[PDB]
Parts: sequence; structure tokens; C-alpha cells
Amino acid sequence: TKQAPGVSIITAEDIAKRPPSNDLSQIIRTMPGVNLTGNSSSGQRGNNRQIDIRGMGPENTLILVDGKPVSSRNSVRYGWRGERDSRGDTNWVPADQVERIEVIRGPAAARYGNGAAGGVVNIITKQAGAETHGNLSVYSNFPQHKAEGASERMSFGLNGPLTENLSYRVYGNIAKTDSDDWDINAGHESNRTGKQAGTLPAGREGVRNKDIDGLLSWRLTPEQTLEFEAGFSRQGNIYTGDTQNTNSNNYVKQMLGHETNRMYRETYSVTHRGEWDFGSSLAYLQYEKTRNSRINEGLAGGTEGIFDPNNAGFYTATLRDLTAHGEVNLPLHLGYEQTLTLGSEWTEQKLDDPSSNTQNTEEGGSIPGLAGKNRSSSSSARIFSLFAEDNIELMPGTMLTPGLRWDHHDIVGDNWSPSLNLSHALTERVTLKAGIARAYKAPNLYQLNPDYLLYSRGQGCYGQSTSCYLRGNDGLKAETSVNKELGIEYSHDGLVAGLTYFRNDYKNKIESGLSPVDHASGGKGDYANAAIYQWENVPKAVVEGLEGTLTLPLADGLKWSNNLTYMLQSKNKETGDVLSVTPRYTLNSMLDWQATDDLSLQATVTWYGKQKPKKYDYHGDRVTGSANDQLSPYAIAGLGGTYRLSKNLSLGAGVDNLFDKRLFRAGNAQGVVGIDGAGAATYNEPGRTFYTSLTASF
Ligand SMILES: [Fe+3]
Repeated sequence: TKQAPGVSIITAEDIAKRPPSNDLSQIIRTMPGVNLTGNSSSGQRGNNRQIDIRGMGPENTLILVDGKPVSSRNSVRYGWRGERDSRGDTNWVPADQVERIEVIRGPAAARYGNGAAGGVVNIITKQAGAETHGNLSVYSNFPQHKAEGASERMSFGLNGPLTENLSYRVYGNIAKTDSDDWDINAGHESNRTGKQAGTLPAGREGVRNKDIDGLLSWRLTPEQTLEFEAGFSRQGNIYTGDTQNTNSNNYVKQMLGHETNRMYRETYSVTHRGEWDFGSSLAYLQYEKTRNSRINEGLAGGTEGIFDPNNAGFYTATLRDLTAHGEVNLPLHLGYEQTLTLGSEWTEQKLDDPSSNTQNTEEGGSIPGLAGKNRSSSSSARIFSLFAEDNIELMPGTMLTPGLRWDHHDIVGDNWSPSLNLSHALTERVTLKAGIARAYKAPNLYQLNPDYLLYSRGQGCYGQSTSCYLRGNDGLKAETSVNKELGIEYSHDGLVAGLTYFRNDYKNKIESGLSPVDHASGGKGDYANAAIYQWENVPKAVVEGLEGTLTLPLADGLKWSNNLTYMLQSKNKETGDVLSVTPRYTLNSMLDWQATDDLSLQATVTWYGKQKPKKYDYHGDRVTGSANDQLSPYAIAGLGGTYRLSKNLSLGAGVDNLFDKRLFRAGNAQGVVGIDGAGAATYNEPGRTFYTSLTASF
């Protein structure tokens, strides 16, 4: 089945039948335990939502492609409020070239090591066969309201042998998602007075995609395969006014409709796969080079994450990410039928950022230890990792799975991530599952680099109105989480019913500090001698909720599926504020009618529960007025079909958001001077949208 406790598979069939516009996030997010959320309560860049597992935030969601980590978003400046001006890392593989997606949440994901505290999404691509196969895929959508960005997507796939032991697979994609009109939020905006009069919170960023992958699979022996692949992707945005704080200047307006960031993402990977009597071997080298070219932005206060007119033009941040992976697997007939997996891992992140480390100390006074001018462009970290997993069978149907992961981070120090997963046949129809693991987060190179410096005159300073600096902290402890999960599932003859409880106890979540640890010396006027805060480790936080699935076969022809998220708690236990803002619940329902041999018809509904904004502002003070505004529960319905003309040719068509339920980004969550808060109204919900699709394949 497509749901067990902790885990979800999305198939190619699934992707086919509920096509995403462009980014996979759209379909990935319908899994139990998954939200589409920011990393923080700020609401900053809040139309740039990413995949969240169990309310742990997107930085704790590890994206793999064919088991190889995607780190590209680490090339984007990590801001005061724990957001990046990033669209996330799910738009690198084109929808129609995906074989399947694995979503692994909580204690079952901790093994994957660094940044699987939320969970792991593994995007798996279609591979070459025995014969040569190919495909050509087209999708085009059509919003009812012209404001809203339409999407167009053309991908090709082409696979097979060339020798009896050589195979290849290639794909290409071209896609475009029109940005929402600059003014789509007009009249829904938060109340904006004085200087900040006129200003608009922005709709969805557009994106242009170009993805090209090649693989060779070289099988030199019966029991030896060697794979080479290179990947080339490019995303360039279409700007529609977005800024950290929703303020404007002239440069902003100049760029409306223009490309203001481009990511180039290049991957080369060597993968050797081994299978003999004693068991199975797998090891790879990936080199990921991300170039993040974007218009220079301010780093101070309300100037944080707006285009800086003083210093106009592009800079380029460079991420070199190097990953090497080894495992063997050993069956052991030891009384207990069991299987044993041994592994090393090595990673290096090199970050060059020419712009992030260029906040100066003129207005706030200088900081002992930190040069005010031409501070290093370099951060790096290496993690070395050992692990073993034992997959024990105690008695046919029971499985006990203990594992130890050990990580050496070359700055933060040693981590021990132990794990244990039980699954238990209570009946041939019922399985009880329980898991407790300590998952791992290495601080990001922004949080960790004491040359990385943000400044506020006071509007963004915790526990005061005076000027303050926020500084990187190479002393930081890693984030750990003890993810508990207890679940039950009935599964028999396409009747599936499951309910999981999850609680993640969240130690040393890394966040902008609350207390000053120093005061700067000198500078200008009332701003002189600013406070120094660091990135610190909040001692305790908790998330808590429920995952449900129910699948009823109404007839042979007819399948009713449901996935449930219910978010019980999300508490920073220090401040008492929320971690993420997610909907109180999420119910997805598909009806799948196999209405003929050839035709198949789909109805969908999503219910989103209430959404509540953060309680406290940047000061730690209780928010007031429209900063408290919540989002009411609402639903989104869809009808679609796939009508299959032949073995060679299939067509799709349907409607997202049948009833044109629309929402509009009013701004960020809290008030600043001149810009009333928007509470939970931080994102744009798209309206009615027709779509059509075409797949030719052999
Ligand atoms: Fe300010």
C-alpha cells in the first residue's frame, strides 16, 4: 500500500493523476504528516513555502534525488527570522520524469542523519529498462483570474541499452510558472501609512526551469554495476515585488517582471552497486555546485532583504557540496533471521557569499573580534559519519530495528543519534508500530559564522527598543530531536485504516537570541553602543500531532482514499510562541473511478483547518490589532481525468479549486512602523484553474 505508519509512497500513477503545476511540493504536501509552511512565524517570504514534516520546519526536511542529498537552498542567505528567499529544493526534478517519491517521517528517518529531524523526501527518477523506452510530457494550466500565474511544462525521457552491459537514461525539461501580477494582493493588503503608504505584500514569484540529466549504468560483472550521471538545472525567477518586510523602493519597481535571482545547479555523481552471496554493497560520490546569482540586498532592519539601491547589480553566492556514501548489507542466520547494514558517510559544504558578511559597524559601533570591512566570504563544515542498522525478525511478522549513527562535525563536535523501530503483526490484518530516535541538525553555515552580522536600530531587537547586532556563533550545539511515534494500521484487500500519534521533543533548536551577550563600542548618536545577540540554542521545544489514513474500496471500479494531519502542539518552550504556523488539520480525499478500461476519473477535496499567527513580536511583546487575525478553515475541491487513447498516447484534463476559494497575502505576521501585521494571512491561495496534459511514450 501507499501508506504505512511513518511512511508514504507517491507513485508515477499518482503524479500522473493529480499533476503538479511545476514544483513537486504541490503533490508531496498531501501525504500524512506533511505541511507546506515557512521555517518561522515571521511570515517573511511567506509565498515561498516549502515541505514541512510534522511541524519541524523545512530546514529539517532532507530532499534526496535517487538517494543523493540536495543542498542548493543552503546557498541562499538565512535571515534573522530563520527564512531564506528560497523556493525550496523540490523543483529540481521535473514531475513527469519521476518514478516515485518516498516520504519517511520521524524515527524511521533519523538514520538518514543530518537534517532528517522532520523527515526525508526521496525523489526517484525513472530508469532504463531491458529494452529502450522513451516519453514526452506536456502540461498547461489556465487560471480563471488573470492576476494569477499560469504554468507550462514540457519534459522528455529516453532510456535503454547500447551494449549488453551498457545502459543510458536521459531527460530534459523546460517549464515556466508566470509570476502573480504585482497588484494581486491590492485591497487585501494590511493597513499601510506614512512612508510605507502604497506598499504591497507580493504574490507568488514565477520561475523558469531548464533541467538536463544524463546517466550511464556500466555493469562490468555479473555482480557489479557502476553508474555515472551529470545534472544541469537553471531556475530564474520572475520578480513580483516580494521583500522581507513588504516595504518598497524604486529598484523593486524597476524589476517587476524581471529576473532578479538565478540558481544554476550542477551535479556529477559516481555510484557503484554490488550484489554477491554475502549480501549487497552501495557507495557514491556526488559533487553539487550551486551558483545563486541575485541582486544585492540590505542586511539591516527593514532594509534586510530588499534590493539595496546604493550597491545595485548582481552578486553570486557559490555552494560546493561534496557527498560520499558507503554501505554493505549482511544477512545473518544467527538463530534470529536478521539483516545488518554498515556505513560511512562524508560531506563537505563550501559556501562563498560575497554579500552576506558585509554589514558594517559604523552606526552601531564596532564588535571586538569582528572586522567591520572586507570580512571573509568563506564558511565550510565537514561531517564524518559511521552507522550500523540491525533489522531483526524475532518471530515471523515482528521486526525490531536498532541502529546507531555517529557524526563528527568539524566545528560543533561529536553527535550520537541512536534509533529503534518496532513493527508488530497483532493479526494478519493489523500491525502496531512504535519508534523512538534522536535525529540530528548541524547548524547552517549562516548561523555558525561569527562574520555573519545583521543589524536593527531596535524594531527587531528582543527585549528592548535600542539598536542591536545579531551574530553567528561557532560555539553552537547541534539541534537534536527525540522523535517518538506510536501507530496502528488495519490492511486487508485494499481496505486500509491507520492512525499514528507523533511527539518530537526538540532540544537546542537554533534561533536568533533573546539576551544580549555583549554591547558594541562607538558609532552614531542614539544608535551607538548597540547590543550584541548571537544565534543561540533554545533549550526545549515540542511538536505533537496525529497522522491518519483511510482507504475504502467502494466497488472494483472505485477507490476512496483519505490522508489526515492533525497538529496538536508546536511550542518554543522558552518563549511559549509557536515554531511553525501550520493548519490545525489537513484532510485530503481522493475518489478514483476506473470508469472504463481506458478512462479514469478523479475527484479531490482538501480541508485546511484554522491557522493562528505568532503571539509575540520581535521584541517579545504581545502583538495587537490585525497581527492577531487568523485564517478560517476552508476547502479546495478538484475534478480531473486521464483518457488513454492508446498504449502510446494518454490525455489528462481537470480543474483545481472548483469553487474558486481564494486567499491573498496581506503582509507579514506582526506590525512594524507604517505596516500593520497580517497575522496568518501570509500566502496567496490560487483560484479556479483548468489544466490539460498529454503523455506520448513507448
Ligand atoms: Fe528598524
